Order: sequence, then C-alpha cells, then structure tokens
Amino acid sequence: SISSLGVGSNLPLDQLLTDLTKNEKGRLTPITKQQSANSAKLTAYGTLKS
Amino acid sequence: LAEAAATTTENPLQKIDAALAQVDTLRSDLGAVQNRFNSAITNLGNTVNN
Repeated sequence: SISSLGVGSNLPLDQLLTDLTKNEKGRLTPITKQQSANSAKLTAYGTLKS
Repeated sequence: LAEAAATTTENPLQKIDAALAQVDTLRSDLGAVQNRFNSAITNLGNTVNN
C-alpha cells in the first residue's frame, strides 16, 4: 500500500522507476494509432449513411 | 495535331463508354496500390518498434 522506496537507499529510486514505466508504456502507442484511424473510418461511414 | 473531322462520328457512345472503362480500371489499380502501401507502412512501424 505505502509503496515506499529508497527508504534506506537515499538514491532517487522513485522517479527513476516512474521514468521506467513511462518508457515502457512507450511500446503501446502504435496500437493506439491503428485504433484511432479505424474508429475515424467508422464514424465517417456513419456520416455517409446519414 | 487534332484533325478536323470531315464527317459525323458513328456510335460515339461506345467510344465514350470505352474511355470511362479505361478510367475505372486505372482507378481500381491505384486504389489497390494505395492499400498495399498503407499496409506496408503499418508493417514497417511495427518492425521498427520491435
């Protein structure tokens, strides 16, 4: 729950792990782009149907 | 150069239809190549990430 870190190290472990998580999440972006493009296409189809 | 026709053209509807068919064919090919290139780009993005 606490998720304390560096309690006895004094190294800046916390923000370091945060930066890790950021870079790791980096991997997910292309899937987001694909999803966005396809969703836009579906909305366009809806407009054409209207 | 564009010649001056001395007579009336026969069955021009057929010629116009042939031209339109040519255009439709070319458009079909161009769309196919567009789709090919888009798929290629997506593959390249995934590959570079990996």
